Amino acid sequence: LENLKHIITLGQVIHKRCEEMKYCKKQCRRLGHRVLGLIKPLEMLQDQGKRSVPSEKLTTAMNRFKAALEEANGEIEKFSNRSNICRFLTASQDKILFKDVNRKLSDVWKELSLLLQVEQRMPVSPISQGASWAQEDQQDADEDRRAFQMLRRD
Repeated sequence: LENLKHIITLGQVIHKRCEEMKYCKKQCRRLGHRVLGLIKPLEMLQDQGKRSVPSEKLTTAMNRFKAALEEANGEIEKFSNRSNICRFLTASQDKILFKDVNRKLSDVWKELSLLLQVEQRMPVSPISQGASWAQEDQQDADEDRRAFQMLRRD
């Protein structure tokens, strides 16, 4: 739970920072809104889930989680500077802003949720949050870089 408060809170920041992102908001907004969805179920477990023993594995997941977040938050933060975005799109740093995160951040929930199902016995679904972040991230990536180029920042 020690990490949960860091993940949930960060889930709000990653969401607040992305919500206020001056660039690539399309994907950014998703990262946070999607991230929030990952912290959402926890809110029912960690907050009102009646107890929650953070085993060595559980904490390790939430650890990877809280850390994985810093990636999204860091990616959204490092991208906050338009100078970085404009130079990342045309240059294509990684083809997608927080793709590596949706990729790492995702696996975390897979290990965090699957662990919780054991430690807390809480029923979970295949990332109900919608692990399609990557599919939309790239769709918005190739579209973003190609959008801001000459198309109005929709």
